[PDB]
Amino acid sequence: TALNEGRGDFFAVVKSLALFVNALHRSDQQFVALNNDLAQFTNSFTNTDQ
Amino acid sequence: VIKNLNTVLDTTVRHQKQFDETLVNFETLITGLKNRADPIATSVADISD
Amino acid sequence: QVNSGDAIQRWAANLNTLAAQSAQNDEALRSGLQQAAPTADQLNAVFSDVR
Amino acid sequence: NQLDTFTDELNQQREEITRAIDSTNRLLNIVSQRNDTLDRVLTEFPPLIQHFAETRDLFADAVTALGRLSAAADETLSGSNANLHTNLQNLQRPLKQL
Amino acid sequence: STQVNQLLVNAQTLLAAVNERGRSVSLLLERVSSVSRQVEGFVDENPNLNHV
Amino acid sequence: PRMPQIRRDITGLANLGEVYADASPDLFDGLDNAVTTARTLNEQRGNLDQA
Repeated sequence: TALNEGRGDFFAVVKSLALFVNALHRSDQQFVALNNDLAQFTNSFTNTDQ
Repeated sequence: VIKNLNTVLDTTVRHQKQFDETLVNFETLITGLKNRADPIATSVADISD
Repeated sequence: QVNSGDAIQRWAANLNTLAAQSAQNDEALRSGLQQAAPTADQLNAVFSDVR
Repeated sequence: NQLDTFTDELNQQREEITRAIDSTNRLLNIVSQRNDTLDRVLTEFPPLIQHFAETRDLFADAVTALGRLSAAADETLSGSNANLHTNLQNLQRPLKQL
Repeated sequence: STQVNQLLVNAQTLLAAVNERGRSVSLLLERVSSVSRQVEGFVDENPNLNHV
Repeated sequence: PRMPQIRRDITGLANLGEVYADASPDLFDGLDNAVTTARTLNEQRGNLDQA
């Protein structure tokens, strides 16, 4: 009963996450490249303590 | 898990309009910078040199 | 996201370090912006004089 | 039959499920105890990002102009870094005598 | 979601282009601090420059 | 038919949760100090534009 009272909300979550994932799934290597580039960029300004 | 996710989610909902605006603004900023990334990087390198 | 976990940990630590350094020099940042507003105008005036 | 299949498959992943539960518990505990910082970020960053998106073209022009200055400045300074030093070191004696 | 995807991919492209010149980018802060110190020292140690 | 994918998703979710739990404290300290410097940048937007 608790799940059924939130059934509309849960399936709205499902239908929204479906679009989110279907739009963000093809770029997995792009995301790995982005994280590596971000680490490289933020390492450029932290080679010393100050 | 339920308690802390409730806390985080209500905090996000409280600023929901700003949270929706910032994604679009960030996308526009990043696209505008990417359209000229090569001059940007060249100029930063020249500044350092 | 999991494959880049070491990268995201590294840039998180680097962002923490950079943010801490910037926050500990807040007043210096404010004075830098305040004095940086007209000094470029002065330099432009000098150069345009000798252009 | 299909319910038997599905329930067996889930039981084969119950350890992964509990590990994910513990991991999500720890991560959400950390975020909940930093909720104040989360609220501060959500209050203060969207206006800044909106402003930056408004002035992205101006920032690009500023960086490109500084780069245009600094490229020529660097080429001129590197093309005469040591010739200037040698010229000064030579001319120091005639300056003293004059 | 489409905005998020384009944001992430363009951020990757921009960061890659920026850190291609990593040797200069990493030394940017050190060089700017060094030139600041050098200009300050040059002005400080020649107080008679205006008279000349 | 899509149960290996479900196993992959659960395993990846656990790994990503552990990665984020490890990397969160540095990110949140950096976000605190970035909030401080973001407040500073917000209070002087006209100075930055003039600069």
